[PDB]
Amino acid sequence: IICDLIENNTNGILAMLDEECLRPGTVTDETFLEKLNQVCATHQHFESRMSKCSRFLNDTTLPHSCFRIQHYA
Amino acid sequence: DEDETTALVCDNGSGLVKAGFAGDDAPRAVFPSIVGRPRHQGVMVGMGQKDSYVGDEAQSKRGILTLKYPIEHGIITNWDDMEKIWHHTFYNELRVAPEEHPTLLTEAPLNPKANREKMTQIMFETFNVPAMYVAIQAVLSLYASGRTTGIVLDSGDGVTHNVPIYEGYALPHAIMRLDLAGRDLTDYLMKILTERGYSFVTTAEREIVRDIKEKLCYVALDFENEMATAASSSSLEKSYELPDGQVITIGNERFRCPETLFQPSFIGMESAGIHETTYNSIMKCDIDIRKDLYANNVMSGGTTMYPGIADRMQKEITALAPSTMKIKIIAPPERKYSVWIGGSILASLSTFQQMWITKQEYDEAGPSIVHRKCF
Amino acid sequence: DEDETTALVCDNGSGLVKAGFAGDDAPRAVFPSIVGRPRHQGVMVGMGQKDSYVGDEAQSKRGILTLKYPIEHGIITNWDDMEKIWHHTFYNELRVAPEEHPTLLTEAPLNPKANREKMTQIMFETFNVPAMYVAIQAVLSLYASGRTTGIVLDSGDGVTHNVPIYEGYALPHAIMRLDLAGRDLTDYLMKILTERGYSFVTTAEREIVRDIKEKLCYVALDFENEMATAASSSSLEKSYELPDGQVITIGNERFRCPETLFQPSFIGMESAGIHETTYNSIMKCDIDIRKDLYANNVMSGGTTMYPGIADRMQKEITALAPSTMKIKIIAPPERKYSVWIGGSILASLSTFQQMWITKQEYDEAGPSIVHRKCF
Amino acid sequence: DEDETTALVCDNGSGLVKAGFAGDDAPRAVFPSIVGRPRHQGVMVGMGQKDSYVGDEAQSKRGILTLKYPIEHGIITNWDDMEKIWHHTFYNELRVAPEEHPTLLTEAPLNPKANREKMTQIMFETFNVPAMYVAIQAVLSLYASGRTTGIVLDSGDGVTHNVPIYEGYALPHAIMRLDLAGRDLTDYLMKILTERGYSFVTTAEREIVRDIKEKLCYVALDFENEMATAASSSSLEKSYELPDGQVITIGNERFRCPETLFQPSFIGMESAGIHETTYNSIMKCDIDIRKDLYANNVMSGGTTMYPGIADRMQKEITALAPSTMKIKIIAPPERKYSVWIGGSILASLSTFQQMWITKQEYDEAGPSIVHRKCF
Ligand SMILES: Nc1ncnc2c1ncn2[C@@H]1O[C@H](COP(=O)(O)OP(=O)(O)O)[C@@H](O)[C@H]1O
Ligand SMILES: Nc1ncnc2c1ncn2[C@@H]1O[C@H](COP(=O)(O)OP(=O)(O)O)[C@@H](O)[C@H]1O
Ligand SMILES: Nc1ncnc2c1ncn2[C@@H]1O[C@H](COP(=O)(O)OP(=O)(O)O)[C@@H](O)[C@H]1O
Ligand SMILES: [Mg+2]
Ligand SMILES: [Mg+2]
Ligand SMILES: [Mg+2]
Repeated sequence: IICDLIENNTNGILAMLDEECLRPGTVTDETFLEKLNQVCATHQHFESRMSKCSRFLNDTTLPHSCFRIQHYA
Repeated sequence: DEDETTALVCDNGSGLVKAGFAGDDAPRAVFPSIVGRPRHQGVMVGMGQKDSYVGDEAQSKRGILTLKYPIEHGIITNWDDMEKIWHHTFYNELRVAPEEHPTLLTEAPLNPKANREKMTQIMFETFNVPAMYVAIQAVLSLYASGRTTGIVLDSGDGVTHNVPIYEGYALPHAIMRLDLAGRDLTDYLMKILTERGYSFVTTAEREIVRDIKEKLCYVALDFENEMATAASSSSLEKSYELPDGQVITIGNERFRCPETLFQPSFIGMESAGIHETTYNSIMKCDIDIRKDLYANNVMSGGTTMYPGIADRMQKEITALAPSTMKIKIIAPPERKYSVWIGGSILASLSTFQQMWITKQEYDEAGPSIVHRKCF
Repeated sequence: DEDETTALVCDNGSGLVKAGFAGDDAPRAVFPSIVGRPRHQGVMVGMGQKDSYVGDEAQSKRGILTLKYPIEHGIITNWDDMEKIWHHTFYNELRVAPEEHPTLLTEAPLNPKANREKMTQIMFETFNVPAMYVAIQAVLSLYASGRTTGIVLDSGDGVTHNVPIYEGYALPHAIMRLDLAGRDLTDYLMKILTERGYSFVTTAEREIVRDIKEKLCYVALDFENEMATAASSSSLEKSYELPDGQVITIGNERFRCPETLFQPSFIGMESAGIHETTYNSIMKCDIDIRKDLYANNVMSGGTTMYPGIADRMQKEITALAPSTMKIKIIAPPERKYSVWIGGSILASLSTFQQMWITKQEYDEAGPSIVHRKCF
Repeated sequence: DEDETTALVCDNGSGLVKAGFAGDDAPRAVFPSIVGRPRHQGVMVGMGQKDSYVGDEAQSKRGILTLKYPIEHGIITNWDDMEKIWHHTFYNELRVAPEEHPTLLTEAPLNPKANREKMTQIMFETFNVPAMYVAIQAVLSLYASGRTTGIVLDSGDGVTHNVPIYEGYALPHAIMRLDLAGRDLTDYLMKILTERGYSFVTTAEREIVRDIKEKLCYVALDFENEMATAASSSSLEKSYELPDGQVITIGNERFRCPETLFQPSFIGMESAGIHETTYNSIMKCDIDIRKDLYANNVMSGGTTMYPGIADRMQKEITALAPSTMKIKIIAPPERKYSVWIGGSILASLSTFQQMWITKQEYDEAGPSIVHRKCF
């Protein structure tokens, strides 16, 4: 499930960052993190504060301009 | 977040959400209360377009959005949109968790009951605040005024209201509420700019007309003398560069726009005007209060940031009041935030800390608990 | 064939078929969209003469052929000939099987419905592609432009069109389509070369005049100053060697040929011109968009490869636009392929891969599926 | 000329000049408000070619002219061309001297000030009329309606506007102006006919599309039911023979063309629609007026000559209005002239004869005299 979250050609994080390096316009780190908040919200193992389905919104231990991945460690 | 659990004050009055922590002299978050939704198709793939933009971001992207104020005349009309406004208020602008901070909401007097009840319901059930308190906005303006005796008007974006208070005691039979404020002056300015030849009808163009109102309008002292002065020559005619284009040149509209606030027959509203509802709010009090009201007439809120509204106000009330009375229009430059600032002073009081409406008693009694413990 | 199943981009706009694979910076197949058929008897026995020659081979053998463009003004008019163009595109130039590659077709905005419907029908039924997507050509030019905000014109061989886009959102009420492009400039150049004394009327000689247009024509900045300059002396007069013969010497026709693109009354077309349809396409947008359009005026397609068309474009639009606006004509040297290149960038997006129109749903819905899923 | 000095009524609204004498039930001169100028060289010597053709003659000779409407969205934009329209109105169509007849001009509400001022200047200074009066057009529609109580919309060629009137008293704070009318529906019909495959871009071809709109378009009651009905079969598909050529066959465009008048997002105009600006114009009135407005909803002007617009109008407003209200859409077959006809009734009143703006007081006060004596 974890590898898929990074590997997938249509919503994986490397595919989204490959797209962000490809797609035109204003490309920052903030817009990439907002894209990860858009296309990885309904994933179980993705964890960010500004995710749309977030149960880690009131988690004060998550700084903005960051995100968590639920690795095995 | 915050280093402390200091209480929040969220003044969301009718058209400009301003919020911050208690003990501050100024709100840390000031943004317009708009929700913009796109009305055109998204043709660029993978850009990062959202479903709806809130506040200042919707003010930036307003060329491709439609702008909806979720609160009109002090009454919240779109609760899901207002939930977006509050979510953007705590989590995006303040970047704080509302579960750790008490919140101080402001309403207008003589409001609907389901406004404060459902606002209490969304504060406790959706955002899970530990304690809340909804308070009348002009009373808070008298807190930042530094007085316990005076009659107050604030004139927000949707509602103006007089609250006379004597020696700390509210006079709720003499509270005046007039639903004539800055959004109505924006619409009337759209009408008279249409009269000159500039057609603004779009909600983004409505915000342009709001910026014209904020930057170029002023209150005349004698409306017929300034009216005949503008009819005489081009002395008071001032030009404004539109966003992304040409330059307009407006004349008498500078003082015909806020004169509606003194003469509500311009927008067709049968009422007495802001000076005569102030005077009638004084005369509906007891007699031995009245001079202390005249010496402490407080004009300390929103829309009344026009140039020359204190001179017009003192002229009209001094014309209405009897002689040998000292009429003093308290109009600080701390306006447009003093309703919030007195929210900070009220939240920072030690003896106020029993008057918060917490959990457990909201959870005992339900959303009518404000009608127990708020005024 | 191809080592991967990478999607194809086949820009077949109106007069020059250019196609390749996604992820490439340049199309692998560029050939003119002509179908030549012999008009003379074959007298040599057993040579290997064909029924019709397609593209570059028809451009070589044009002395004994008649040349028919199967697509005119962006509208396909000979579907069997266009089937020969596509068959030559996939099987001869690219040498690939279309059953394994998705294809990205380009059209012009405000096109006939049966164009995209029957083009979809030939893509799925004749060539059996797994997925297709027909997209508006100037939007693709804004993909290769690297911007999500700007107004675009491409000016192909049959159609020029302005598409203004703000923050990724299309403005389809402000899309301008002008049917004045390089083939009309070729015909007008045939007329004014007939004025000088060189009579070109054959379709092969029409291609010679097209080569004169590509090699010797340029856009004047002031048409009367360059006109009186050519009337003054032989300073700008330039000579061209014809295919297989004599040398011609052309003068003011160098700038009278593309000035028709700015003044369409030369070819008798009642319209506003390319600069004034650009300006009117800006003014039909919302107001707070407009400066971002002026700073991102994109001129990134076909016919606009003339020398000095960006200076004339910025001169005319800067003359039309109000002052204190920054008018920036984005005209890269990546033109004449950037509509394809943005086709490659759009096909190479990860989130685009759900927007392909596949089988099974074309097979569910029929050829109106593009009017569901294409813009 | 005229046997009497009976006052003229010249309704020149935005796209169709109709004029006549007072006391008539119908205007004696109806012609389109176009000015056509030749764009081609005159090669036949001594024929009798003019510099510009006006009105019906320009409608006949439109194949070799360019057609310019001198008035757009109710606002006059070419004053010399509009001077040709008025000169043709009095001297050619009516064949009368304007120095002997008072004239009753019509404008739209919420118009530019220099429109009525400069229109007054051309009426008194160029044509030398003895008296004039500029009046709001929907008020005149309520004169021919036979009522002193009702809300009116006319929908001309450039502007639709609601004027609610109760017991003879105007409600000018509740006047709605929407700049969406028949010329915009003509342009949108040009776009969707371009979608089907028929490319009309010429101003003469624009008049052909206007004739298609007048002859074949109708307002659907449920847009999705008629939309799926046209998607089902060829039941509602109707054919039209073009001027001087082939036969076109149009389908859903019959009801997609005027549905823009109810859904202005089709042409990209952010507004509420004609039914919701009617309802909002009712709700911006005082409360004890409102049922009398619902029982006297007057739809009595121009563009609203579509089949089935009264049923759609009563459906949408009855859906918006509360229950137990009688919604009555007054839509006579006297439409497209009733704004003129109420001009004749207003000019034929005895007590109106002091309200004319004459000479000598225009000559005393200048062109602001309308802002003294017109509404
Ligand atoms: N400098 C100014 N001059 C005139 N009007 C102003 C000025 N600044 C703001 N306004 C008007 O006052 C409104 C802000 O009122 P405010 O009291 O902030 O509303 P709220 O009750 O939501 O706090 C704005 O909508 C604007 O129309
Ligand atoms: N160097 C050039 N200068 C002038 N005109 C050119 C030049 N190159 C191409 N053209 C014209 O532009 C046309 C091709 O335009 P293009 O954008 O490639 O259209 P397509 O949509 O078919 O891809 C050519 O057929 C020719 O008329
Ligand atoms: N039968 C009809 N069906 C649909 N539209 C019509 C019809 N008759 C006229 N129109 C539209 O109404 C316009 C004329 O409106 P009118 O009120 O005469 O304009 P004006 O305000 O200039 O007098 C025409 O441009 C036409 O588009
Ligand atoms: Mg306030
Ligand atoms: Mg192309
Ligand atoms: Mg009219």
